[PDB]
Amino acid sequence: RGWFDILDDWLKRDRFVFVGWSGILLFPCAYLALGGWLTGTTFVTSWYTHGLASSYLEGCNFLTVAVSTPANSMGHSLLLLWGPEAQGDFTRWCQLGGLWTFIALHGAFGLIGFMLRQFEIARLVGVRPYNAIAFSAPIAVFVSVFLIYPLGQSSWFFAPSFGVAAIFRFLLFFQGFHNWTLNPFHMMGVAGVLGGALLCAIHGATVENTLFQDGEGASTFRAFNPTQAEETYSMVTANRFWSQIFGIAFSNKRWLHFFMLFVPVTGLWMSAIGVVGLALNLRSYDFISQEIRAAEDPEFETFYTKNLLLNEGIRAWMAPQDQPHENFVFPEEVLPRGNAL
Amino acid sequence: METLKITVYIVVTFFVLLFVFGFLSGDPARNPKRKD
Amino acid sequence: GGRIPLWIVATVAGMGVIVIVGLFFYGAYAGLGSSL
Amino acid sequence: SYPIFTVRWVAVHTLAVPTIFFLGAIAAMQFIQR
Amino acid sequence: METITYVFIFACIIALFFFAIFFREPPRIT
Amino acid sequence: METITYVFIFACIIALFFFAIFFREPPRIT
Amino acid sequence: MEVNQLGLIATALFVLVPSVFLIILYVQTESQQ
Amino acid sequence: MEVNQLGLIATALFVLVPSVFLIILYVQTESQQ
Amino acid sequence: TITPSLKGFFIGLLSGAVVLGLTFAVLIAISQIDKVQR
Amino acid sequence: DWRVLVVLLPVLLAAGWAVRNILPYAVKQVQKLL
Amino acid sequence: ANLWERFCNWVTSTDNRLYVGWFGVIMIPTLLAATICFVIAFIAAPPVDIDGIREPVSGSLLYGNNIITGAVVPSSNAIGLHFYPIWEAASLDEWLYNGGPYQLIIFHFLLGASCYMGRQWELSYRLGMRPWICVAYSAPLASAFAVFLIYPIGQGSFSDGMPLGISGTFNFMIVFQAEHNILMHPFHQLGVAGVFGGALFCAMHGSLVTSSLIRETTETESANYGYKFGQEEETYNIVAAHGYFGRLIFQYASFNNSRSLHFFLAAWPVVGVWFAALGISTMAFNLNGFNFNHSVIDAKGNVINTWADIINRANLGMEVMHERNAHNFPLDLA
Amino acid sequence: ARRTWLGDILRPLNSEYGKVAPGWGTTPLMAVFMGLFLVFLLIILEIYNSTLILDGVNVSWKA
Amino acid sequence: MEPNPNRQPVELNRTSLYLGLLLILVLALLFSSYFFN
Amino acid sequence: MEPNPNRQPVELNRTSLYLGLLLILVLALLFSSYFFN
Amino acid sequence: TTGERPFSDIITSVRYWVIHSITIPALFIAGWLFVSTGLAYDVFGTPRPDSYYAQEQRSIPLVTDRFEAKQQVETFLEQLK
Ligand code: CLA
Ligand code: CLA
Ligand SMILES: CC(C)=CCC/C(C)=C/CC/C(C)=C/CC/C(C)=C/CC/C(C)=C/CC/C(C)=C/CC/C(C)=C/CC/C(C)=C/CC/C(C)=C/CC1=CC(=O)C(C)=C(C)C1=O
Ligand SMILES: CC(C)=CCC/C(C)=C/CC/C(C)=C/CC/C(C)=C/CC/C(C)=C/CC/C(C)=C/CC/C(C)=C/CC/C(C)=C/CC/C(C)=C/CC1=CC(=O)C(C)=C(C)C1=O
Ligand SMILES: CCCCCCCCCCCCCCCC(=O)OC[C@H](COP(=O)(O)OC[C@@H](O)CO)OC(=O)CCCCCCCCCCCCCCC
Ligand SMILES: CC1=C(/C=C/C(C)=C/C=C/C(C)=C/C=C/C=C(C)/C=C/C=C(C)/C=C/C2=C(C)CCCC2(C)C)C(C)(C)CCC1
Ligand SMILES: CCCCCCCCCCCCO[C@@H]1O[C@H](CO)[C@@H](O[C@H]2O[C@H](CO)[C@@H](O)[C@H](O)[C@H]2O)[C@H](O)[C@H]1O
Ligand SMILES: CCCCCCCCCCCCO[C@@H]1O[C@H](CO)[C@@H](O[C@H]2O[C@H](CO)[C@@H](O)[C@H](O)[C@H]2O)[C@H](O)[C@H]1O
Ligand SMILES: CCCCCCCCCCCCO[C@@H]1O[C@H](CO)[C@@H](O[C@H]2O[C@H](CO)[C@@H](O)[C@H](O)[C@H]2O)[C@H](O)[C@H]1O
Ligand code: OEX
Ligand SMILES: [Cl-]
Ligand SMILES: [Cl-]
Ligand SMILES: [Fe+2]
Ligand SMILES: [Mg+2]
Repeated sequence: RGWFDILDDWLKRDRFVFVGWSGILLFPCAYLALGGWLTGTTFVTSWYTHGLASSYLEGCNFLTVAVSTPANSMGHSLLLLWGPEAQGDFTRWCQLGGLWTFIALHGAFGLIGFMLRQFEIARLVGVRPYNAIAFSAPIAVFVSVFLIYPLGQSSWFFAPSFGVAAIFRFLLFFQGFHNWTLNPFHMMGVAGVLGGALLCAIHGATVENTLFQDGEGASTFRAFNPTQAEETYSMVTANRFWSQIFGIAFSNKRWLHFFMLFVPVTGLWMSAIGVVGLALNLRSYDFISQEIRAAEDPEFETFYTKNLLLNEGIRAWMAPQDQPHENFVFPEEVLPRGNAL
Repeated sequence: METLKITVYIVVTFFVLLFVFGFLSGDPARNPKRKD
Repeated sequence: GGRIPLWIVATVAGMGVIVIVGLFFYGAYAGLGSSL
Repeated sequence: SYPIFTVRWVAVHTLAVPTIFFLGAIAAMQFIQR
Repeated sequence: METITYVFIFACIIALFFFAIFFREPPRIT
Repeated sequence: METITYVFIFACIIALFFFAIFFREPPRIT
Repeated sequence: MEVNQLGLIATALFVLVPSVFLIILYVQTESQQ
Repeated sequence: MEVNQLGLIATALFVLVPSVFLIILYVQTESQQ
Repeated sequence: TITPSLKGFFIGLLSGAVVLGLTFAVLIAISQIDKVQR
Repeated sequence: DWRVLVVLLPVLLAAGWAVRNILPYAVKQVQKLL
Repeated sequence: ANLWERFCNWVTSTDNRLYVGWFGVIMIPTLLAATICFVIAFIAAPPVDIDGIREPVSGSLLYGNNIITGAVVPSSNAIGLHFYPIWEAASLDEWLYNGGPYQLIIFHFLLGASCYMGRQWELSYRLGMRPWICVAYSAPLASAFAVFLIYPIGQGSFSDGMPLGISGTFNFMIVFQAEHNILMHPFHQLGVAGVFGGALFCAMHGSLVTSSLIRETTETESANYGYKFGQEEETYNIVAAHGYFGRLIFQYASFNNSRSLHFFLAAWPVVGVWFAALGISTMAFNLNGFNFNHSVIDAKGNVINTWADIINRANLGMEVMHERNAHNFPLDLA
Repeated sequence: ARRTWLGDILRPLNSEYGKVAPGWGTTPLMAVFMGLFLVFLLIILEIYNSTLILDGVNVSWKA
Repeated sequence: MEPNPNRQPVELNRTSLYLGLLLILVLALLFSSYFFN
Repeated sequence: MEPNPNRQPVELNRTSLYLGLLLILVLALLFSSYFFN
Repeated sequence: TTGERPFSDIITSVRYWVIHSITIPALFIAGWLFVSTGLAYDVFGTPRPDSYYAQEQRSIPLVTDRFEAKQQVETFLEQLK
């Protein structure tokens, strides 16, 4: 019972918001990430890094505000406030996009603090640490998208800017430049997300519709008691319903709930790997056999060749303003267009 | 083409008739509790 | 302890939220960001 | 009988104090003209 | 060979559906 | 690929010799 | 179509290798007492 | 050398298909009581 | 020599140590004052 | 810059007013903990 | 018992391995028709003049496509919303050129999938269950109606419905963003919060239950063997799971009622996907996402770009390139 | 178990399983080295990053 | 030589066979287009 | 339904595994040149 | 149940609202003045509606040099007068 054990006593007190040792990392890093985002979206411009207004103070709404990435000439600079770019000037640091790296780094260490908190509480309450393990998927996504992706690219400029429309641009950029929908790792991510949402909806509806009558109310929530040993719904009835509707059904509740962990976690991990490839421009952009055939046969058309024409439109129309460090002047006659439009 | 049209119409009518007459065949009573 | 009833608190707090968000939607049509 | 300043008090005020400051700032922004 | 491959895998999936539904390990109440 | 194939099969045969000699089912007097 | 010359064997082994791994493990499970 | 384009998969399946058939049968024999 | 970014490094190192040192001194002090009842 | 006084003027006059109403009860919480 | 009573007893029989039922007597032939025509058309259909401009798009595997690029192509723009069964065509060759299979597949599928919803009510009625699983399935079913039927009706053509293929799906998405700015529509954003939230809550509920499983097994066995099918005791400790999750966030953010928990698991993805379906279905009548193009203006009048203007630049590139031979006049009005 | 010539030589090197030093031991020394290692990693990170620029250290292929 | 006591029997139930074969075949259905390119 | 009584366990001893794998691999070593041609 | 006072008890008490009917409007008015006095532009460097461009400038003042970026912004700001 030295000073360490006395400090360990206080950090793990049963209070309203648990602290723990992880709370030393989680709480300041998460609050600065959140507070940095709310600060930038309320007050900070993107005029010098992107040529964009991006705060409420400039006139943007909630959908259009962002803490935008630094200028492409920053490279992968950490953009520390005391670093050689800002040199301690907070105002210049904000104008250089120093808030973006502030949010991304405090957010990264905050996420590390959150998984440590999951591990710490699970160890203290005596449960298995599967919630910490499932949280590795959001960590893999944040690390691949906001860190590994721009680190493979020219600068932090091409990471997502922390904002709603800014994120939508990032989606459209990945379509037009990376053809990211064609990527099988993204497709595995889509199956994990939509499968997990299916599993969320299907499991919740099945439980709620195979409930045992454990009370007289027509509003059935009161008939559950948190200390009951018994199942509140009929696994046998649920199993027979789905076996006859759909052909298969869960018969093991433990496997069912593991599969609910597995599906969206595996999906997000799969999507992270595809983005790691896109950090190097290792895209699933084309199918070579279709390109050889289309180049020699001008009647050969698929939805895939149609999507590449859309991709070429996206690149030529968006690049001069989306990449204003390149100083793209595309004269109007060079622009790919269809007839009339 | 006319012969296909008459076949498909006959087939569709047959299955719609089974659905309608089937749900008219005392459907509320076909349940495990109140078989009234 | 319990001097102002909580339904009064919730109603006034819920109305001030409406007023402030309502001002935000008003500001979408006036001044900066309104396109005029 | 209960205390007044806890960790929960700090956690509440680190969010609520800047939030009310920001809402006042954003309300003022609705009256700026170009 | 490509078309054969894609149809083959598809046919194996559909066969797997048949065995997974009609030759499943029967859920047993115990 | 041809040379790889022929060497692969050869190496699998030589591996099989190893298991057939040193990991044989032991002949037991009974 | 001018497809990858190794694509057929890459697909065939991608199926057959882990499929037979599961078949081995399943059948030896059923033969247990 | 300009070899048969199907020769590699023909060889790979000629090995792997009856080899795994024997591996399945052997391993389920060992797992018997 | 000590370049400006080397001075910036020492400022960033010291500022971090101050933030770590003040926090741990506050957390230790509160822990010693409000102990557990065993 | 005169404006840093103006922005902090209601923040100051709120804290000192809140700590005026809470000082008879903030001392009693400090006393039983001490 | 006459033959009709014997037949009705079989149709609604709870002892059939797959439940037939009265919705099933419609679901079974329509889905079989839609499936069979889909597999055939995906493998072997000739190219389809989807845009009505004598420019046929190859959808099938035999005509060049792979699994990703293949599609059953939507019917010709010259057809519009006209009903095009096989017997309307002068030949099967004409039916295939004009995208006949697409109309056959989607009409049979939407009829069958509607009956799949009714079949879900029907069996729950026969099994004595509560009836609202079919309400949860109404969320994906409405989405299917949105992309295959409601969006063609508003735009005036089945040529604008979602193609039955992976790359054709992506083509539908990109063109939809170009014309409707769906990302800036709050019903799609609510839809995203539904599926992201659904995936989060799936992983959350899965991990929390797995984290609190009661020890019934040794180290050398799967923990799933600790649960027996039809056992009466619950297989995890919900009080321990609430004790964890109520300390991860705070106590009142965590469910201690499993019925309230599982209703929230049903309600969050379903309502969000309902809103996503109403996103597509109301963008069908061209009430589009939020337009903030040139919303921020300086003191002189210079447009100050935002991220919304950058989205618009991407949307313009999709707009000018899509169906690059199909437009003769300067507005894309449908 | 099988005694071997090499096994008997290596025996003292696998004899003190579970042997610990009392209490905190050399933990405060270890934390000092971890702190120095963390600072070392930050130095080499910021040199490579161009955040820390030193005289005579041109972080480029030109060298 | 005496048997190794650390040995354990291995299992894979039928549902796990069906799940794995579903996973392998669907992954092959997904990736085969990219393997052919 | 009652089990089928005609069912019998199947065996393949290790020597039969080695013999069969020898036969398959040598047949492949022989025929592969002709498969490649 | 962790010892702190319940939130329903606090926000319904008169002493909470005696304190907070001053503190809550004071923080709101302080935020209002942070914008209305113009301090938010000076602290954050955000352009006012008349200071995005010079009067005949059509070009965006994009930062193009990493280590002279602080000087480029300052130069861009001196170009506005
Ligand atoms: C757990 C809390 C925590 C963590 C992990 C971080 C982490 C970070 N902060 Mg944040 N920060 C925090 C709390 C935290 N912060 C708090 C509470 C505030 C408000 C005061 C801030 C305000 C802040 C600002 C304004 C900035 C950061 C920045 C950073 C990043 C760089 C920091 C650095 O390089 O210093 C290095 C210091 C250390 C690694 C400490 C070393 C300790 C060793 C082991 C002991 C040796 C020290 C030695 C004795 C010192 C002697 C000096 C002498 C030699 C001259 C890093 C991600 C920067 C950033 O976000 O970039 C964009 C930045 O600009 N922080
Ligand atoms: C069918 C539609 C569909 C679906 C279901 C998905 C699904 C996905 N997309 Mg894809 N996308 C699609 C279509 C779709 N996409 C299309 C058509 C395109 C255009 C090509 C894209 C372009 C695209 C891009 C560019 C990216 C994705 C990514 C993803 C993955 C995101 C996972 C995630 O939740 O990150 C959300 C973020 C996290 C999980 C990180 C951690 C977040 C922390 C934990 C949040 C903390 C919040 C904090 C407490 C406070 C918040 C305060 C609040 C007020 C803001 C997921 C697999 C991403 C990806 O692949 O990542 C690897 C990605 O970068 N998509
Ligand atoms: C030649 C021809 C015709 C070609 C075919 C054409 C064509 C286009 C083919 C499609 C190709 C295709 C399928 C590609 C998609 C491939 C794809 C993207 C792969 C994803 C692979 C991958 C590993 C992804 C990682 C993420 C992941 C693991 C996802 C899995 C998602 C998944 C399967 C979710 C489960 C969905 C599902 C329907 C489950 C229902 C479960 C069910 C029975 C619940 C019922 C139930 C609920 C209860 O609550 C209780 C209590 C009980 C008891 C109960 O029972
Ligand atoms: C260096 C320095 C200064 C250090 C000092 C650090 C220090 C010690 C400080 C302590 C003081 C303190 C705490 C400071 C505060 C700082 C501060 C305010 C930090 C900001 C942190 C921040 C960003 C906030 C966190 C945001 C957050 C996580 C909130 C979201 C909450 C949340 C999602 C709530 C809704 C929950 C919801 C209903 C989802 C349900 C999910 C779900 C379906 C689960 C399934 C499920 C649920 C169950 O329930 C049970 C049962 C089971 C079975 C089950 O399936
Ligand atoms: C009650 C069960 C209902 C099921 C709950 C599941 C859905 C819950 C919805 C989400 C929460 C909604 C609000 C609850 C609504 C509700 O049920 O209220 C009840 C709850 C407690 O009420 P009282 O405090 O009156 O009751 C205390 C009891 O002891 C009564 O004596 O209120 C709150 O917790 C207020 C929330 C303020 C939040 C302060 C947070 C401080 C910051 C903490 C953030 C840090 C943690 C982050 C870790 C990284
Ligand atoms: C960055 C930085 C920092 C920090 C700061 C911070 C931390 C801040 C915070 C801040 C904050 C913390 C703020 C707040 C804000 C708030 C707000 C802005 C709010 C709003 C709200 C609203 C608007 C609401 C709405 C809604 C929702 C959401 C849902 C439901 C419905 C309703 C409508 C109600 C420092 C200095 C350290 C350093 C340098 C840098
Ligand atoms: C769309 C074309 C038809 C339009 C129909 C509009 C008029 C509807 C009245 C037609 C007759 C319906 O009348 C219905 O017929 C069936 C068929 O035998 C009767 O007979 C039924 O008896 C019981 C009902 O409990 C069932 O178990 C049994 O299988 C069935 O034979 C129903 O008891 C009677 O209610
Ligand atoms: C690419 C090529 C792939 C080819 C695939 C090869 C398929 C080979 C199928 C072999 C199947 C053997 O089938 C399996 O036989 C064993 C015994 O042999 C049976 O096992 C049965 O007998 C054994 C021994 O008496 C008992 O221990 C066991 O409890 C009992 O079930 C299994 O119940 C049956 O499932
Ligand atoms: C192309 C891919 C090919 C991949 C090849 C896959 C190799 C897989 C090897 C699996 C080997 C399993 O190995 C086999 O395990 C079983 C149980 O599992 C053991 O079986 C043992 O336990 C069982 C069950 O308790 C007893 O009935 C049996 O008498 C005993 O020997 C066998 O003695 C061992 O030989
Ligand atoms: O078809 Mn299919 O996409 Ca509906 O917009 Mn008009 O048209 Mn065409 O153009 Mn844009
Ligand atoms: Cl197109
Ligand atoms: Cl036109
Ligand atoms: Fe559950
Ligand atoms: Mg305005």
